[PDB]
Amino acid sequence: ATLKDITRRLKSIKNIQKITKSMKMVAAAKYARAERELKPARVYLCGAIHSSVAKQMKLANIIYYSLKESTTSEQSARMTAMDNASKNASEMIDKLTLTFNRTRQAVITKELIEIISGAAAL
Amino acid sequence: VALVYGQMNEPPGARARVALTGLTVAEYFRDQEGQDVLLFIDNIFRFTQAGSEVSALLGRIPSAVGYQPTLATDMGTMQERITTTKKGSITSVQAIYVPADDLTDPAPATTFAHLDATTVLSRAIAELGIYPAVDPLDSTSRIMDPNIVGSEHYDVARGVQKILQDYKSLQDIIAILGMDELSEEDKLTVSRARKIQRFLSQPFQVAEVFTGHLGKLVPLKETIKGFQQILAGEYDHLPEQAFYMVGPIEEAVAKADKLA
Amino acid sequence: VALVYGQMNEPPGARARVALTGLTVAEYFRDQEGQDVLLFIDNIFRFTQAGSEVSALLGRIPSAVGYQPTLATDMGTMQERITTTKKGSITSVQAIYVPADDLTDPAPATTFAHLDATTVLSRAIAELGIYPAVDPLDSTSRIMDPNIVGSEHYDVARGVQKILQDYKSLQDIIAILGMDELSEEDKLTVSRARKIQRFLSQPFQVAEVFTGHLGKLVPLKETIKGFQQILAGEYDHLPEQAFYMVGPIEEAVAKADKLA
Amino acid sequence: VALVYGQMNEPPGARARVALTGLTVAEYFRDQEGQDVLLFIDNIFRFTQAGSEVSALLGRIPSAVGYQPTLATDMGTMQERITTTKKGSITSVQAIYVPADDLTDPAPATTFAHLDATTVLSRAIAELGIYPAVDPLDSTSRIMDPNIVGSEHYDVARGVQKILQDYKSLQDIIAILGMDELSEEDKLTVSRARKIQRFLSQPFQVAEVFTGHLGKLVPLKETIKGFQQILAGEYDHLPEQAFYMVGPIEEAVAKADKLAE
Amino acid sequence: TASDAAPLQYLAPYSGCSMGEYFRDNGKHALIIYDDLSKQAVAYRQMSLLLRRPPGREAYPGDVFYLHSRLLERAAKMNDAFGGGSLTALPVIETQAGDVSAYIPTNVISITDGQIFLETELFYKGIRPAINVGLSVSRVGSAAQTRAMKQVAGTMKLELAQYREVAAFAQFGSDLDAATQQLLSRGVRLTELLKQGQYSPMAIEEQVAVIYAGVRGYLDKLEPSKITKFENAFLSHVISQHQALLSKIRTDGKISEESDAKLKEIVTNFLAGFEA
Amino acid sequence: TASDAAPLQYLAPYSGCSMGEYFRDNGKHALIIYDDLSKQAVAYRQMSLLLRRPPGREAYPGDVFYLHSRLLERAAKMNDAFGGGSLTALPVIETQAGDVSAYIPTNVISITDGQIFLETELFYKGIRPAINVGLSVS
Amino acid sequence: TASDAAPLQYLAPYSGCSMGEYFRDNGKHALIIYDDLSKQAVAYRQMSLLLRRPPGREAYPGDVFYLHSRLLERAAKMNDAFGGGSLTALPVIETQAGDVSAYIPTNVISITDGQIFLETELFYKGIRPAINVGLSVS
Repeated sequence: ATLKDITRRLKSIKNIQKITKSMKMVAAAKYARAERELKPARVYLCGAIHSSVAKQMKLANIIYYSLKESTTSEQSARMTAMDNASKNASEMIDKLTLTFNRTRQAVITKELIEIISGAAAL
Repeated sequence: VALVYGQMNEPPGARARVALTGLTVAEYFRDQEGQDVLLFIDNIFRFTQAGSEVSALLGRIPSAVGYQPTLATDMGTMQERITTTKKGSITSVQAIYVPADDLTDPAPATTFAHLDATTVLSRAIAELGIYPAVDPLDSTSRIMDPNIVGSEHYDVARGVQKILQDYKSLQDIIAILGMDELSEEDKLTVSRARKIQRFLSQPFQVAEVFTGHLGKLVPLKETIKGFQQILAGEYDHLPEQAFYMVGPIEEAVAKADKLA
Repeated sequence: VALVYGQMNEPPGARARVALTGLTVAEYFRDQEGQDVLLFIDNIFRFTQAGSEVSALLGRIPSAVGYQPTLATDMGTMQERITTTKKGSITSVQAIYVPADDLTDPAPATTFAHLDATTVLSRAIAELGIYPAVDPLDSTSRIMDPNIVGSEHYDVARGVQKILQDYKSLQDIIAILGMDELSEEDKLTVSRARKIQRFLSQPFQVAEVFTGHLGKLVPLKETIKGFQQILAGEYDHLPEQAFYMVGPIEEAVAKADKLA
Repeated sequence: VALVYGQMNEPPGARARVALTGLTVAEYFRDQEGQDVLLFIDNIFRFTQAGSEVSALLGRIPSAVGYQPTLATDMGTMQERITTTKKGSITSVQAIYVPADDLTDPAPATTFAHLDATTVLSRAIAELGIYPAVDPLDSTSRIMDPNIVGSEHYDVARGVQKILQDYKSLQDIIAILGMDELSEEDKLTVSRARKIQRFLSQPFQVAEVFTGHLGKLVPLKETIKGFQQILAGEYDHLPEQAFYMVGPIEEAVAKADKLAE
Repeated sequence: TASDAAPLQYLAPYSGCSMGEYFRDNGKHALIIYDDLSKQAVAYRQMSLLLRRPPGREAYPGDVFYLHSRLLERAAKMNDAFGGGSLTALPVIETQAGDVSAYIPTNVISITDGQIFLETELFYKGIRPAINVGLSVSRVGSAAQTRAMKQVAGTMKLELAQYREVAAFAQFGSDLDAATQQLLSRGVRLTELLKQGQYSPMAIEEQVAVIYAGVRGYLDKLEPSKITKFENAFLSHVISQHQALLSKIRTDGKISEESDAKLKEIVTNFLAGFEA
Repeated sequence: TASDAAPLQYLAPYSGCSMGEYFRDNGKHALIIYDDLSKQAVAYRQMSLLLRRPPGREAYPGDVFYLHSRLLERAAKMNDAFGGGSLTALPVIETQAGDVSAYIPTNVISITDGQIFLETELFYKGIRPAINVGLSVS
Repeated sequence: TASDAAPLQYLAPYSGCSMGEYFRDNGKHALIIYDDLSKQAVAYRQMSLLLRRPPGREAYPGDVFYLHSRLLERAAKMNDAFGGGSLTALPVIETQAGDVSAYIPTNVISITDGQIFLETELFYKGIRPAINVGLSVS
């Protein structure tokens, strides 16, 4: 580990955490809209969405149905997913900072010990 | 107040001892007049730094992170003179500077060994207009133990914080998805929390020459009752601004009156 | 068995020489009786540490990390007697304590060069509950040669490492985003890697009191095999948990039934 | 050209002085003849490493990173002679080694102040096959002034730097979160940046043994223009690879076709 | 300079300080720039170690803090009783890889009344001067701003702090509400107004006129890419045609309700002109 | 305590140990609590830096592991032929930010016969004793 | 080897070099492998500290660069005027945590005419030799 290496990840996981956090607030928004619009229609990085259909994969009246549903489920899915992604990014920003400060400290002591070692051998 | 100063131009040894000098003074109002003195060391980090400078000058090998070998004793011989003896007590408010934002840095780490509480002033809180701008969730105390403050005190406090915590949660929702999937329940935690946040602010007699308002020194009893009732639901009908910058709950009531 | 001891309670000099003493006993059986010896040492790191304890007292300028400048030569003239020869055989197993978990520490760092096979234990793995907590991509053996263990062995071995190395690089992304965004193909390495990782663990008689399971001893061909199949996709249907803490693969299938 | 040498096979002492000898030869042509001199030193770090190597035998407490306590002054009284005066002109090109690749090392660190222009090379760039491996965001010149090179020169340069910076920031993020969510506005700067990153490489005439490519020398206007156009969106159709190891922008266009199949 | 013996590099800042004190003491005002305190610290460290005094962190003597504090304290505002004269000091510290906590940067930060933090990332991103507005500080604050400036400085400080909260979202803002989408816009325009070329310092009245323009919302519909061009020309215009309003602003020291209205028209007609 | 010279803080655990040893040595059973070995370690390090002994990892002197092994080896269970008595040691070690890999914590883990790790997370979340049942061992 | 005195380990490279120059100076061709220059540096460091020469960066003598430059400059191609013989050297250096930027690693990378960097990641991945194309040069 290098303070410069650790500061890269930290720099970036700090961003990924804010992006991810922002994407959920959006995902919640659309999902609000959707649960309402969903109401009526039944009387007629998105989580494991596209795959769930993909695996098990191998009019209008119902087309608007599967659609009006597949969007509540999706905006639902993206929401929770991005909720845990920043939950993960946060455990990491807190984890990396500790590695950063252990190293930061360690680097300073290591140097001084080198100086002191050389001074003392004169 | 008596002011003791160790200015930044003074040599290591002077900025090293001035906190002891201040200590000496305070010990008098306790060991000679048995009062409850207040000691303010601003700031506790420059004490430690002065220690290292002196140490280095005396040619002693620095220890981890460059501090003095005697970091812990230099601190202990001073911190320990601050207590409640049978004659009286000295209470110290110490301004802390944390180097590199590193709470495990030897300076800060050593220092917490002695602290019984933290008063975290917050710029965010201030921005709510709330003052004193103390953070109700970040500030802490060792004596917040029912075995020490008593269950009532302890429960109210733990009541105030949770509510303040819960509201914090909702804060995200409110702004995005809008303030309404909010339950008969979720709408009450907010209301009260917002009343609480305000009830936690207060007018200082020190700022009368300026706020054109009268300072309040609320009593502990009045404090626990105040919050007790808001939690309780006794003033849910009262409006937020009734609680902004007042003393005892009674004033929250009267302000409401003048606020029709 | 002959036993020699110089434990944690002795002054440095004793700890600095007992290794030599156990060593000598072993040398007698090797050369004076052409005997096939077994030599167990716990812990050889302590000999080096002992050296670092007296070194300042001998008046030496310290080398890196405060160790003695004679660290390598001291390990050397000692490690070089722990060896098989034309007269006799010494199979030696030495436990090497790694300070602060740092394998870059002068002590452990300087010891790699003296071994033919190394079993590097990991806190990270141990914490996952995998015992023995051996790091599969960090342990090595000069016998891992096709012309010595046979290519069947040599290919399963490199097979297992390749899949764990691959899983290892996916981990960074798995860490923020989980598996969702993973390719169907990538998710199969992950499945297999997590099943290979679990199948590498095993109950020791000696650790029965802690695993809660009966110790197992798996024969080499049973190991080569069980790992082939896993690699080969013959168990992609079983759950991971089936593989955890078992001996032979046959027991992993069973555990799967019991898991139902 | 006069040559002076005190190579790596010499004792610290020789290494602590050749630069002086070299520099002394150069000062003569500057002052006693008044000519325009070109001074090449490779590598001035060696002067400072030379000193650190005998320092302890000179009985000194070490400063940080092992260096001698007189590093900066030792460097100052020397660097201050390597200079243009009213009598003559010196154009010194000094190679500066960077120990452990750390630009903050007391030596490389102490030398920045003695320069009017700096070309910082990076193993991270080199590692990608981009030669010369100059770091576009860590290289500077005292003449990068609109009042000196002109606004077309200046707006392009800064234009190129903004986009490379803009792309640097996104790098770590599309790394994990991928590229789909990015705004077409932002996936175009990823594009252009990656092409500029390449258009900045060039086959040197002294490295054909290295690149397997004929060396190209591009004139200042061919440069300014080439970048101006990439920045302008005028080549968003050609492939990145077309921009790698080429001289002038026309070779990037030709190379596109050759690559066209 | 570089080739002058350590002790002269050491002294320089004090000997320059004395020179500025002559003004301070005589009811006159003086400004002093120490460029840099980093190099002088090095000069001092060099003598300390050669005289064999004990070395502490980074090999600096135990009295390096005292070397700067005794220097930076000689700057001060006197009382009329003493002449009302002053000595302002702009000390420069060179950080490394942005390590504001290294030893010398820590001392001096700890001694001075505020810091102007410059950043490479900002610089290369186009923000020049590279001032990191969030981390820069002025303990003295408004106690030193003019009423004119405050009249504007204050809301600017605030929308910026607000942008800084949301900024990161921009680049992935696949669907932000118009509330925050608003702060991103004020954010980038206000930021473009803080940009500045070198060697062209402005008169406080010119700064408020331009700040007023974006702060009031006039450049909100303008293109970020144009604010630099707008200001330049806008300011050229009022420095040409309107020196009577600026003289007002100047004199009245604030933005009267009148001059306020005059500026509204001046910018709403200039802007119209501008996007023709 | 916090105000006694380092040498006394350094000494303290050895003295208490000798007192516990009387009981161990006489068919009796004692319990010794060293609170904390963290601070004893810094007291000993202050002594060591002041004596000028080479500072090593975390500036700790090369023999801080022995400062602790010697002490904790004395807790012990004697057999009948020696009284059947015993000494039980519950030494305390304070980690920073839950970092159980630090030099001192590791030292001490490599001496005792198990650990009881209390977690801050647990503590706030209301689980007290904040014991970490997977990590802790006997 | 490992038990030979530090000074033998230290000398060993120069010794072997000299045997290679015999061929180099006589129009013949030699190839020398210094396996490895890491352990020699340690030997040098030890010999040197025991002579009481003040330790430098990382505890090594302030002249470890010199220690290896002096040696490797000897590998060379002589002109026909000197026999046209040559000496080719393949020195080995051990990195830690694949960190090639490390001080010693770069000290030696800055003397030779290129490097072959082997990564454990590539090795485990199946790429053997684990040559890292990007980071190796000639």
